[PDB]
Amino acid sequence: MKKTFNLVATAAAGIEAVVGKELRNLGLDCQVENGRVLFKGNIETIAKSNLWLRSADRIKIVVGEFPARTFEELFQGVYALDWENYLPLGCQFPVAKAKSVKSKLHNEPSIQGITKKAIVKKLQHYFHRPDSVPLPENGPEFKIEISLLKDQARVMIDTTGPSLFKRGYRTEAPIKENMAAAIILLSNWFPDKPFVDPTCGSGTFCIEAAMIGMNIAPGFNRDFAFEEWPWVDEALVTRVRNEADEQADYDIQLDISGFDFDGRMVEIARKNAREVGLEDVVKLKQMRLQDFKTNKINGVLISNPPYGERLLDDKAVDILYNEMGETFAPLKTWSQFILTNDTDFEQKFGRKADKKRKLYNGSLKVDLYQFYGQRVK
Ligand SMILES: Nc1ncnc2c1ncn2[C@@H]1O[C@H](CSCC[C@H](N)C(=O)O)[C@@H](O)[C@H]1O
Repeated sequence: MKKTFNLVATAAAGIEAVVGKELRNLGLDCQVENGRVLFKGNIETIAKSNLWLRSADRIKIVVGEFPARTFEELFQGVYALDWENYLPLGCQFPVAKAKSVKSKLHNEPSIQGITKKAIVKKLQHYFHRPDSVPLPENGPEFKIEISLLKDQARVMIDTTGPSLFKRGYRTEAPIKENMAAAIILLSNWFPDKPFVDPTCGSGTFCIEAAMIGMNIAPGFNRDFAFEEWPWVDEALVTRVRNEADEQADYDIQLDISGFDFDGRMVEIARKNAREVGLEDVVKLKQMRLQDFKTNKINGVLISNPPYGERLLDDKAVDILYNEMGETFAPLKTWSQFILTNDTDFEQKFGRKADKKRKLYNGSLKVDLYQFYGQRVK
């Protein structure tokens, strides 16, 4: 079976670089592209990368790439790949759904069906079985994906399963977990600094900051597809999980608070915090952000406030942003990080940003406004 893998971590536009940095911290060279970061590794790499990456979406094996303008070229291309190095006899290997962009092969159901038929044939042939009798599929799942871009096909295996943002703590339009993590990793927060989310919604920022502060692995309370693969060493998975549990630091004292003026959200956030066992670590309450005051210095504030041109009328959004500036103005020593689609945020907030980074929250373009705190001399 396959020992060296070509791998991709998929990531939302604007945070590929955060995924790159995370991979480098795991000891991995990588190539950052649009929506994806390429790397290589062994099976232990697959485990560690699923377990540890806070900002990526999925980890996938690239089985192979080839040109395909006709369905016969597609069939032969897929047939030619070394499925025998990945798929044991009797395993399930569903394909897809498929994707095609700017390609003569445009019918996604047909791409999906042809791909499945070619793999079946390759395995029937490799396992010396008659090619006219269906293979048994009682085994573990290997999820197959195929994608066509300008008549170039790419065939992958999903090692992850449910997307990585599903850490397992979400009980209830939350920002995605891996995105909130990416924004924390782009911030200048460190465990010894107070952290506040003044528009906390379902508690995502607070919870991701806690896990980072205690060095709890993103995937600590969840499973991954590759773990069910028969040829993956039980002893390896156990060792990788053990090392991770050991690297955690449940002792660190953190100061993490979040609040929201909607009681329904606070109720959701408390349940979510409790789901990861952080109920005594994250401080959550119902409060208007306009009432926030602190005498603590050198904190980090991170907020994903109501966006403009959506649920809230312009006049109210502008007032909200005006009041945020008024409220946060006295936090001279704190860094502040604000995510919104409002390109006039700065004027409304009343302060010019020290840095801006363009991100995507789903399909929606949003900018991260970064305001750095200053120590008083
Ligand atoms: N004046 C105010 N004070 C505190 N929170 C407010 C507020 N006005 C709106 N909010 C809250 O700001 C949030 C913006 S949506 C943020 C959702 C969050 N990032 C998540 O992942 O769950 C909403 O939950 C809304 O109730």
